[PDB]
Amino acid sequence: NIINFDTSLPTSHTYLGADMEEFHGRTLHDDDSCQVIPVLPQVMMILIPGQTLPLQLFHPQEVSMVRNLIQKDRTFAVLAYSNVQEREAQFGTTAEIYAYREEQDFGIEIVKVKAIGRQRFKVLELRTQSDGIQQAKVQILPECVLPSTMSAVQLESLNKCQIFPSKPVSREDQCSYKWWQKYQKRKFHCANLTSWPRWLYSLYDAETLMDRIKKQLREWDENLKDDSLPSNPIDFSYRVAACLPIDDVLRIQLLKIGSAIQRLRCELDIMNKCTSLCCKQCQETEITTKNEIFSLSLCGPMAAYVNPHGYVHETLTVYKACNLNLIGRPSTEHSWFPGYAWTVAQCKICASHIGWKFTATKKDMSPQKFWGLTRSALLPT
Amino acid sequence: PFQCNQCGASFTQKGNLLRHIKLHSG
Amino acid sequence: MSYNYVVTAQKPTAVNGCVTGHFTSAEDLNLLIAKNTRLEIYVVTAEGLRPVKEVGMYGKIAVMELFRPKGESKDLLFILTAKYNACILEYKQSGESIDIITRAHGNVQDRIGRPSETGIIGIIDPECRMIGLRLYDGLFKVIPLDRDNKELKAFNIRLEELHVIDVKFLYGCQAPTICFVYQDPQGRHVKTYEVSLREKEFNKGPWKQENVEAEASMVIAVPEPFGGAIIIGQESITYHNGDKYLAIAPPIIKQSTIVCHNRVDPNGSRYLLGDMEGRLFMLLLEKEEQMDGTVTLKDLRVELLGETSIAECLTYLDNGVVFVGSRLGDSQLVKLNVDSNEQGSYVVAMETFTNLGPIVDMCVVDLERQGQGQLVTCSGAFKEGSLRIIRNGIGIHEHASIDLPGIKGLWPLRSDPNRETDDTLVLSFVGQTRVLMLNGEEVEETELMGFVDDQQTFFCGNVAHQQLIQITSASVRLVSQEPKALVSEWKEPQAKNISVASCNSSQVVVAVGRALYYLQIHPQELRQISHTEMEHEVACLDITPLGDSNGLSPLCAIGLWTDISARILKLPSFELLHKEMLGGEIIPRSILMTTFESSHYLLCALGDGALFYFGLNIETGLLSDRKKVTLGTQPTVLRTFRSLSTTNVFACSDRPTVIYSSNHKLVFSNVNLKEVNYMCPLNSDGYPDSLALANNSTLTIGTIDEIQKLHIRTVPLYESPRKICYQEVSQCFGVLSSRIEVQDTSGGTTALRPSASTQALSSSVSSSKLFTSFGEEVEVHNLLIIDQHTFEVLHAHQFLQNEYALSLVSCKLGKDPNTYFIVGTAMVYPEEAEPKQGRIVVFQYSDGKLQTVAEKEVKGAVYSMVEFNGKLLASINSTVRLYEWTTEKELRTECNHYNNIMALYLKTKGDFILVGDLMRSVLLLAYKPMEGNFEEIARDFNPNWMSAVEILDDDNFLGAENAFNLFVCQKDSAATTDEERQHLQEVGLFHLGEFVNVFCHGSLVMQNLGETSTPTQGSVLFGTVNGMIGLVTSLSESWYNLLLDMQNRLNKVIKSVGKIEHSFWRSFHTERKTEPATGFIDGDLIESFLDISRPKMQEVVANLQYDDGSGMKREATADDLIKVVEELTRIH
Ligand SMILES: N#Cc1ccc(N2CCN(Cc3ccc(COc4cccc5c4CN([C@H]4CCC(=O)NC4=O)C5=O)cc3)CC2)c(F)c1
Ligand SMILES: [Zn+2]
Ligand SMILES: [Zn+2]
Repeated sequence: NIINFDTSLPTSHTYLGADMEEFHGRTLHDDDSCQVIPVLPQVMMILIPGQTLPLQLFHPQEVSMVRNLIQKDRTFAVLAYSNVQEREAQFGTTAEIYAYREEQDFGIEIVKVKAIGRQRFKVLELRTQSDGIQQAKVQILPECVLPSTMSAVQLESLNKCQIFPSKPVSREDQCSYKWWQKYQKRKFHCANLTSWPRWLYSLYDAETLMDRIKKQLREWDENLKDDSLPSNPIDFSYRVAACLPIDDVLRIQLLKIGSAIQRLRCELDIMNKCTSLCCKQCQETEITTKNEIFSLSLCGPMAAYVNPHGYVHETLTVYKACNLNLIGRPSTEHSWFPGYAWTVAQCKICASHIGWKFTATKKDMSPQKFWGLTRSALLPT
Repeated sequence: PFQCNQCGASFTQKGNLLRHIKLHSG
Repeated sequence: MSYNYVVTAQKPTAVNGCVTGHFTSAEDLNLLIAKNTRLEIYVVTAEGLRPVKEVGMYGKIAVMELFRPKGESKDLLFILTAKYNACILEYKQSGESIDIITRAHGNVQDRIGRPSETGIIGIIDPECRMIGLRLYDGLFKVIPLDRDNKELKAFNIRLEELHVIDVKFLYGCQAPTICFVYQDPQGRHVKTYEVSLREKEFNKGPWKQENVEAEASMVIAVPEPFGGAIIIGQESITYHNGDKYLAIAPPIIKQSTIVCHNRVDPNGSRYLLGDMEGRLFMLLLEKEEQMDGTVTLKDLRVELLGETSIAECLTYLDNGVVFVGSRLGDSQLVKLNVDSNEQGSYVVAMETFTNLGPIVDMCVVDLERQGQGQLVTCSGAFKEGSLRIIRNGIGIHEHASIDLPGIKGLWPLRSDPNRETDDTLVLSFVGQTRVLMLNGEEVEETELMGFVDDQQTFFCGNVAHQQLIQITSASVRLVSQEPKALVSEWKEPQAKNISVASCNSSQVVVAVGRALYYLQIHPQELRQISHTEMEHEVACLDITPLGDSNGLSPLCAIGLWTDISARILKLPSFELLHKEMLGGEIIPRSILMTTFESSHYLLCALGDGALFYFGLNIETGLLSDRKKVTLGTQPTVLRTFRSLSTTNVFACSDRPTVIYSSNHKLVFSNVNLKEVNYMCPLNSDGYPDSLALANNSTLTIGTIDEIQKLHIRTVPLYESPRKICYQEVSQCFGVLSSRIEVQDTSGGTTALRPSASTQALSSSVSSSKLFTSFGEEVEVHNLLIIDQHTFEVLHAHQFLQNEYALSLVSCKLGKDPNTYFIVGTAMVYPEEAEPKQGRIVVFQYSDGKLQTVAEKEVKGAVYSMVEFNGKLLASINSTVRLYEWTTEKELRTECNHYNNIMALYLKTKGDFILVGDLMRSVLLLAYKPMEGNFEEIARDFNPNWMSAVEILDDDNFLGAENAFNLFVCQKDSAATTDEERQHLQEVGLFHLGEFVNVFCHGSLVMQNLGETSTPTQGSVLFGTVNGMIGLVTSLSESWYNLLLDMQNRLNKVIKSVGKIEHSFWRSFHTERKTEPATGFIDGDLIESFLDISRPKMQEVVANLQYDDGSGMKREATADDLIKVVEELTRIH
């Protein structure tokens, strides 16, 4: 079920435009400190560091705020929305601008900006400015890194037996179930000094957890070896958390976790314990079960795209989707996928908008076999 | 020009567009 | 708000490094051993190892190498601490005092850097030009070795190779040359660099990089005339020299990989090798080739010597003796005899040094004496596994019991000349002296003819010339053995009363009133030679001959009741050779002179229960050596019982003790008895080698255990023991253990050696149905029932194949009066990653057999189990479950709790439950009995590695975490804010320096009400990987403040080896952050307050304000401090 498509245009966000003022990322923070950052309202999105955000700006005061941010530290703060409305926020992330284009178009200003997350934080207070853009008191959250669990109890003499030869070949049977067995046998050999077996220590190994997650991802859809998957557990965990089909509360729980190992364990538990989905306002459907969650993009099954009216929707690309009805013609105006034509998909029961049917425009592609859902109404069970 | 914004649904009249808008509401 | 006090009850024993060289003197050959925080210095003698110095440092020794720079008479010692504390030490002694001075010291850590994953490497130039250190990946640290480098300043050299396996300096090089083996994506290569100092960069190596075996690990440098380096891998040992290159692949080294090595010859012609499973090789080099004077290597023969302990480190002592140091088993001394070959083994074990590490689990039991507990640990791994039983003091094994209503004194007697066996014990009361006769175990009383039946005898001892001298209260009336008639009787001419009696084998120096007359024991006569009078009342008399002669005492010191002073005077005279006035107020109780192992001493026991140790000079006079220890709380009578081929002294008092010398310093033991007032050695025929201890209530005879403060008994199992628990109703221990069984080429598994699980009395195999390649090794987990008396494995239950026994509990449940063994296991398969199913199995040991009353299958891995008010509280995967035991002998679920953490650790204190995981995510529960559901009282999540937990109290929680630290959490239910009642405040930090595996409640001292109790509350022990036993007990706020002030004052006085600050070491250390210790009092530092001199003891205390119960007392004294620290030392 493979189609000759270049999985770089959905990430490139070519639907907005091409003549974009490319900006290089050179922002950071002093780690675990108090800061003040302006917040752009009217955004309902839990954002993870490394996740791409496409934004459309309409109100003049928001345009002024983003322009001042550009002539400043070009980082705003995406707030974390819980179930309770009215800015019931306790966490958030900092988004960095790398993508600025104004274009007053019909004489407005419509700043089109694309940003990604860089750091996490917690809001201490939400100060409201009379201008219309609230600047909140921000405490930057450090990202903890932990050493190997065998470093403390390791035997000094058998430390030379700790550099294993590089992994043999790739994606080959018995090149993993034996190499990893030997790796566990030789790495956590000092577990005999403690009260816990080797497999328990491998349950907390950063490398082993990433290997398990990679196996599960390949079970979902074929990933091209090291298909842009970072070797660092930090970025790997962040990417996995970004691509998982989970609701807002699960995303904020993954965001508050401060250690990569705990994040990887939580993600592996989530995708080994959640199989059935549903849509809000029904709580009665199971459209698009896990075993068919494809990924027709570099970033993964889930990504962020924006309509021509500022509204941002995160979509889930799946192979098949039943229990749906169609309204409207297969338009090709502002489809986020250049080689596809979009159609409005309505829920067959609650008639609350979930999904978009897609059709064919070319030859070497999948004709009318495509679906992109939304997190507007999508929860796991 | 009758077209929804929360969704993207397109219409040739206004009654169904308003029905869609109020269905989005709530 | 924690106020905890932590102290060490047993120092670490595992060896992590050892060297030899001329450290103490240029002529002596020393063996230096690093245990952990301790450095041990020996002298290699013909007999064996002679201890010289025992010194502990403020860190964990990671690098320890002896080097002798040009212009130095004896070798120096470089030590690197795991906190990157570098120092150079020089041994120095001045007559009798020994001090390890620090020539240079410093800290070599970097501001930013990821520590290397292959560990710390410390190497030294053979020409002593610099020290190479590999502390971080991609950086090589160089310490130039100059006389001006007192701060140990180092510079970094960028190593383009990130992964470096092993590096060592080469011999016979014009410039300092390192030759390291490193890793690439293309494989493993050996490279060599020419380290430069002026340019501060590397250079071109002597020879080119060579591709080596894909698993080459270790490098050894071959001294001249060979040169080059030998690269030892897992399959082939190769010799590289550039132009020269040889390589063999011996088949004897393919079973296990070599991890350690040692050079036996100064020219490097032979080498020693040791591997993981503990056998010893011998790499031999042939220097046959000789072209024009130069000699080059020709062959690389490899031979097998035998089998030793699992060697952490080797070192070849002189004359065929090899010290095989171990870190997970007993250290050893072996002999490389060449012509013996008893069975194909060239090694014969000479010595064996006790090693308690690692400790995996422990239980405090009262095995022998009620009230005083004992420690039984799970020590060792693989073939070195065993059990160690630890008890404090020297116990007394009673063999008789008699009723003595307050006997005022017991003295030996032999009413049979030429019999060599005592027959009657001369027991003297306040009014009568009855000589009880017991040929065997009789309770008869045969009165002596020469002894007055109605008299409080002061002395009854055998005299020469077949006579018995009995200095009774009335007078010194002698007696005879055969005729049973009083040959002589020295009545008082002035009708005075005999107050103090002290007679030797031939001399008798007694005092009546204020006058003391020295009367010799003439043959069948009582003739004196001198007389004198004392200014004050003679409180006690001590006239004992010293070593040799044994016929006349050169000196006779006495105690004055009204003066409280001791003056040395000769027996035939009265002049005071030397004067001493130790103590005061209360009159001395008993004066004694000691001669422990060619060390003449004189001990004075005051009436307040304190003993003042002091040396003596054989010729004339004596030193002072002013030091007093409160060895009890009542007046004590000091006697001498040899019983060891050494003098020894029994200090019978409210707290009995034995004063003993280990090497040359006297030490104090403890006798595990309630209270012994009077005692005497008795080598009776019916009771041989005994010690008649007559207490204040009854008389008994027993034997001394040993002359050691701590006694460790080893029970070898030849397999790894995992968990241990005690069942008193059956008087047996339950031990989980595992042996390695290798799959042979027959479809089964074969054991490597006989084990305690395959050499048991009876056995059983788990039989239930609730549910690769040849040479692979798998673990077989067994449950062993061990007898509490003979420590023989009574049973060996074998679990299901591929089943891992995780936890073990011995408890009774519900209304069933039987006690059970409950084991929770996990079925682990290599294909899967997280266990899916596991078992909870209940055993019962009755009638010498193990049965299985009930098994319960669970969907998870039962990591821990505890007993919860007669119910079972199991931890299945990431849930905690409460189980109810019915009358149907089956478990039923009673309550669950779904967490997001793996409940590895479970505790219970009343209705509280402490839950933790390996990520230090502590969580507190509470069982609501009226409603039967757990409630989360509070939470505390902080990403770290947690090793153990414990409940200090209902509001305090102790734990051990990453980088060998300790911490204490505490809940505050009194807070009125809800977001804080669900938060655990961290109120304590500490850097223990050890990796704790287990926490246990109890203590090794005898528990008594004591009325006043102790300043400390509770008692928690712990055992670590290095094999050390600690103790932590809570404190009061005032005591905590006073001890913190004391600790701050001691650090300004105590100078530590390496000049490492105590505040820096105890600070809570982590790879990302560091913060000072709070809420913990260092017990070792406070205990070291008694070992300092009087001037320093005065410098420590100036403004403590010790007085708390009213009063300030700005002086706060210094002997007041002794009383406080003595009580703190008495608790372990
Ligand atoms: N003040 C002021 C002011 C000034 C300027 C304004 N503008 C008016 C003119 N606009 C141009 C225009 C309108 C309409 C379209 C059609 O596309 C639409 C429309 C509506 C919703 C959605 C889509 C597509 N779509 C999804 C489908 C799935 C997918 O794959 N991708 C998507 O985008 C939607 O959900 C394209 C361009 C732009 C400027 C203004 F509105 C206010
Ligand atoms: Zn629906
Ligand atoms: Zn809509």
